[PDB]
Amino acid sequence: FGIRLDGGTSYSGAIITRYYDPLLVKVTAWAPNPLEAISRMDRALREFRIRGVATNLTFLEAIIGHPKFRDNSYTTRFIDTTATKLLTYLADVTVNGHPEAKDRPKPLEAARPVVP
Amino acid sequence: FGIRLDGGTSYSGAIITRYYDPLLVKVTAWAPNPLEAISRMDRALREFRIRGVATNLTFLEAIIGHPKFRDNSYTTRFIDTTATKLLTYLADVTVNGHPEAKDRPKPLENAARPVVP
Amino acid sequence: YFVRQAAKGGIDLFRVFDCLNWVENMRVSMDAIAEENKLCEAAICYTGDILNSARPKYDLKYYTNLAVELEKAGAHIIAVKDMAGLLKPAAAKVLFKALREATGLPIHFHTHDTSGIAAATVLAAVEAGVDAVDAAMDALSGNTSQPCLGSIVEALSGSERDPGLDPAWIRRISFYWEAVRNQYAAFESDLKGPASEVYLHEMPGGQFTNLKEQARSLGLETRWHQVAQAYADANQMFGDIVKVAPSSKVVGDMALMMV
Amino acid sequence: YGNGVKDGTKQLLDTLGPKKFGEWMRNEKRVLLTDTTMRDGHQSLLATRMRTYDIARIAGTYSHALPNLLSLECWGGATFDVSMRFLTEDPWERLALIREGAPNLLLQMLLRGANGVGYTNYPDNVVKYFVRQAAKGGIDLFRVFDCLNWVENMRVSMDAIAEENKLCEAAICYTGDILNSARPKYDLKYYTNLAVELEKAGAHIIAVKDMAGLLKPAAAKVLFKALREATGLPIHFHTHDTSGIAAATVLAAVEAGVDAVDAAMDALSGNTSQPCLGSIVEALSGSERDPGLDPAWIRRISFYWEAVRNQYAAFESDLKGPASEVYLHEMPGGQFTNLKEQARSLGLETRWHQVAQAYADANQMFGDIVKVAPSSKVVGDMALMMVSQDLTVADVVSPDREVSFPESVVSMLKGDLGQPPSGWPEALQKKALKGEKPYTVRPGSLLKEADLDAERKVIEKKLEREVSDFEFASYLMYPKVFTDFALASDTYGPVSVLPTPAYFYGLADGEELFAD
Amino acid sequence: IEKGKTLVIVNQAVSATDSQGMVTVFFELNGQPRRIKVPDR
Amino acid sequence: GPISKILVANRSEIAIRVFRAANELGIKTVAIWAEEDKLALHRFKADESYQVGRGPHLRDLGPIESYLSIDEVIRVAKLSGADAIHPGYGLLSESPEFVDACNKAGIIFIGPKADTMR
Ligand SMILES: [Cl-]
Ligand SMILES: [Mg+2]
Ligand SMILES: [Zn+2]
Ligand SMILES: [Zn+2]
Repeated sequence: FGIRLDGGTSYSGAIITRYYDPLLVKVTAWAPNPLEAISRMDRALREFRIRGVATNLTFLEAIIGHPKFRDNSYTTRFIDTTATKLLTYLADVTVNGHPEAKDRPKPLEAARPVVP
Repeated sequence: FGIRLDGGTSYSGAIITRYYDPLLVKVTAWAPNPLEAISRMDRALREFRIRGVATNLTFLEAIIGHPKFRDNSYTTRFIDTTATKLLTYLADVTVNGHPEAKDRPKPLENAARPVVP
Repeated sequence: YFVRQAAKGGIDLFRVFDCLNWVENMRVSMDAIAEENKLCEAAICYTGDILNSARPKYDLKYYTNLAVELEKAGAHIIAVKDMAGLLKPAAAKVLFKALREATGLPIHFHTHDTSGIAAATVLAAVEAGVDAVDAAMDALSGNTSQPCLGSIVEALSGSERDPGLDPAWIRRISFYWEAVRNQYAAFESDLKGPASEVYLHEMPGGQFTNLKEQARSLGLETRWHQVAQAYADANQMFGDIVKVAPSSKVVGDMALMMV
Repeated sequence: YGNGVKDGTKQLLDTLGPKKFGEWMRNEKRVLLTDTTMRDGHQSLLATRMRTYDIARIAGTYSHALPNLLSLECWGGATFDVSMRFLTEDPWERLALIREGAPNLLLQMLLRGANGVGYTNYPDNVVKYFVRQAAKGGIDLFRVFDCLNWVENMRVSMDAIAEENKLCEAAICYTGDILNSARPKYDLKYYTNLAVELEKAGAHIIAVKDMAGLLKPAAAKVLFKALREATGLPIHFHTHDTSGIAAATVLAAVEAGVDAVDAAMDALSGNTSQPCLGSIVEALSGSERDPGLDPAWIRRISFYWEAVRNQYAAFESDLKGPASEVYLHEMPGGQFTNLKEQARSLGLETRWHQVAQAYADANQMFGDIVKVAPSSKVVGDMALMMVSQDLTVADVVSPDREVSFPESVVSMLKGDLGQPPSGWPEALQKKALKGEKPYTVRPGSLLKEADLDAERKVIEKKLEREVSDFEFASYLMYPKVFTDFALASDTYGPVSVLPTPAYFYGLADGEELFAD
Repeated sequence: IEKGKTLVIVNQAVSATDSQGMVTVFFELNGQPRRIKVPDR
Repeated sequence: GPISKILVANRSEIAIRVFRAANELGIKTVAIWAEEDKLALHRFKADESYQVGRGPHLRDLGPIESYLSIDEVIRVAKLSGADAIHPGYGLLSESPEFVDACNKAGIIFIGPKADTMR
């Protein structure tokens, strides 16, 4: 509800080169009132999943929650003046084994323990 | 402008399972008229590009491009009582090969297409 | 019915041949062609060696006679169909002189470069006055195909019988064909060039490769040396016959079988 | 599959000597035949990768089955360094093996005067030394050529060969079209004059080396008539079947009186190789000049090669049959293989058609030169880059275009390949050579004569054992390549003794191998 | 497809083979989405 | 006579904005692309799209300089037979040089007149 999107330049696997405006989408949030506008905008801004290339979403979510935007006390110098590790370990042991076990008895081929 | 999308499940990488209601993405069109709603819903639907699974976008445009619907002469019994060959080849052969080439030498990777002088 | 439609369709020159050279078996077609008002090139199939006294069934009188019969039957053109590329340059010197003395019809010569000396025969043939010859574009010539068009043309360039074909354009087209042919990597034979043994067995260009990839299919791959002789023998056992689709085939099946 | 060996041209040479042997060739009615299968054949089709193992084993059949053969071309050309560099094997041991297998035929090497087996230019005494060992090693017939057809650059070699009492066949390289008034530089007088000069220089035989298969049959008729009127020596004709009409030319030449001709066994003939031997013999059979070679045997041997050739699948080229473009570009047969597969390796597999046109152009820009190893290379390099840098000929010779000319071009233009009769084109060379100064004399004649005893000492100390005159000869020709082979030998024993499949691929599992 | 009249065709993706053993090829055809169903032999 | 066909002398979304406002009205679209813009969706979301910058008529022209080159614009407004050039914003949208070639070809600039640009 109340999120207009003007994008379509970006998608999974697309290439963004560096010769133009690097605008990904234009998120536009509307609200019944000016403040339900920001939380709607801040919810979209967060909800987003982009990866492969870096983003200003964490700069945008730092602009819209700062009390000077919330009540209209900004000027034109508001801005200018204010798990892999896990997949890695797995693969690492999947490939070389654990040194504390790799050369000893293995468990039977096995009831995972079940908490009562 | 004017379109809303209730998203959630559809992306690149998505896994679509036959255990549940087949709802990929719900779409809602807005216009200051009920005959621009129809083209604002026609437009978005024609813009979608979903690869991997089929959809009813052809049927979804079909109902809103239909003479009975577009002007409100319609009821609740409305629906109940209402190149390709060439892409078939291509598809078939891309999935299964041609029998005459299937188990023989392929061309160099790597080869200039013939140009008429 | 078929010759009718073929003529409707766009064929102008019909080279008509019979796989045992039997004129009786050519008339229906020759008549048909002539009724459609098109060109009837009646082919005589070449085989043996006119200059080999030791195999006299296929001597020179054999061809010139067939030339005359074929004229009588209403040929517009006579073709020598050398399907296994067996005619040799010295024989060409003789054969085309003889035929052009035996009939007043034009002579058309068609051959294969299996021996890898077909171009030689074509040039001798031309020296002897033969009226027309077949060649393939370079990109598709040599081996079991025809001799090289470009190279034959170059060789005649500026002689009294110059065919005046633009060898620049020949190259240009040939390059295109070369491109086309790369696409067909699937259907390339494993034959690497000249084989003089064509003179022992006489298997036609069409069917020398096919037979070798029959001969392996069947596990005698180490043996297309005896198959070679068997074909030659079987041929003689049949009474020494003309071997071109589909006679050739028959002989092959036998040779395979005997081995 | 007999009994002992009929005496052949080998015995004939030993009794007559080179001079009277040649007059014998001249006087013989039957055309004479050289089989090129063991050298030029696989050079042109298989990248000279054929191994001693396959080649030694067929010497005795040749010896018994085809005793009428004039010679086996079986040494020289690229085989000298290829064997060592890529096959891990001694070419002297190859030569020895064929010598003991065929004690009745002449054994023939291609020799490039100035340089012998020559990757470069050697003092006269090194060329002299080399020919001496080659005559010790088993060679009877040396076909000597010079990549510019500069007789001057062949005098050393010819004198050496003669000195050793062996056949000196001086070759004239054929290029252009003697019947094309348009290209007057390579006319008939060009060749006939050359024949006469080669005769004065002491040749026992004149060869026509048509390295790119450019002779056409109509010209073979003119040329060979002319040559035989111009010199009383016998004429030997070599050619390649790149146009797919060399067999015609050969047949034309034979009618014309030519004394000997080359051909390759059928299984390694055609394309950039020689015309087919079986089929030329069959065409001649029963004629006045009938060579008298047993076509049943030709076939048997051919079949053996065919099998042998299947082993070397990996060195087969992408060339698919007759190419009349040869008249346009003029790339020699022994350099139509390496080049278009070098052009792949460079990222120019799709644009080898363009290359050809500049290689044609280049030739003209260097001034229309004979192109045979190594002039031929130097020429490849120019088109290679006129395309890699997308340059034209006024662009190659452009004051405002920094071309980084290949070494080989730098070198030839300086003097190391010698002189074409017109000299080199000043401006290209003035720009090409970048301040470095050119010369115009015989490169041979500027070189300090090799201190053989010293140089021998260098190599002997290096292997840490004495070496044989032969092995030493190898080192003078190719120090680095020989050094390596010598050490690769010390590690691996006589791998030449291995069957080709084992040599290139070792052994499957459970597989058993007899190795002598 | 005619002397007109070019079809621009792109192969977008293919799917894992299903049950009924039918594969679905996803084409672009003059900038529009089509999908075609083929069995996998 | 109506405007049946629209060129977007622009790229990116704002092109994509216009194709839509236009499309919902039955109006046909037209795009333009650089060489380095050979992948930009808008070119595919157009009803039709021709290249700009590259080719034997140019050496080539730098990615953006081509989206600016008014040699190219016209050359493509014509080639499609399109009758109103919607410059969008940024890039070229406020130049008279762009409303003098559009007046050299007779096309309709969806904005203010030419000398309103100076
Ligand atoms: Cl070296
Ligand atoms: Mg003689
Ligand atoms: Zn045929
Ligand atoms: Zn050669």
